[PDB]
Amino acid sequence: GPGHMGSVSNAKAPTSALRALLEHKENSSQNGPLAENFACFCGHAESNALCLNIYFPSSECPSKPLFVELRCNVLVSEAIGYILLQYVNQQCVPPIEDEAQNPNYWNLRIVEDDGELDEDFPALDRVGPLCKFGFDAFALVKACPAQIKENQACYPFKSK
Repeated sequence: GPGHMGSVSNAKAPTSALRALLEHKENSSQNGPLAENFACFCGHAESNALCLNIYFPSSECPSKPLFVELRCNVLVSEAIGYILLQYVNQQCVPPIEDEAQNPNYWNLRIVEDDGELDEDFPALDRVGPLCKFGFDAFALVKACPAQIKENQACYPFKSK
């Protein structure tokens, strides 16, 4: 009650620990339930993963890029795969059609520090690992039937 005034005891305490969390518990981390379905390739447990930033062509807010991690052994497919996780995990950013989930539908394009977009060359994609460049920044480029067939014909998507 307000009558008590103050909420601190004069109990003896040579060493503090109230401010910090007490151990006495195993220190470990667990992957999200949906993370295993998609994030399993996002190197969740791998702290050596590669961070990534995405700048959409329409990115009206270059200050809000996609923040995800990817393994050097998996494929870029994880990049867009997180999109489903991001929608439910943060309940933000308008949703994207699932049928468009297929990484083959969207392509990643390399960009310069100036934010310039290179349409003259594609960026990895389901065809290989993203960290191949070691950079944590990219932009999405249109992958019309022309590019879809090449990437799809090179690395077809697993059914079911």
